Amino acid sequence: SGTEAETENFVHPTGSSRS
Repeated sequence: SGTEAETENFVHPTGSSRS
């Protein structure tokens, strides 16, 4: 969804429900 940063999904931001 969108995505702009380096990835915004690895371990911390990983998640679509809440995150």
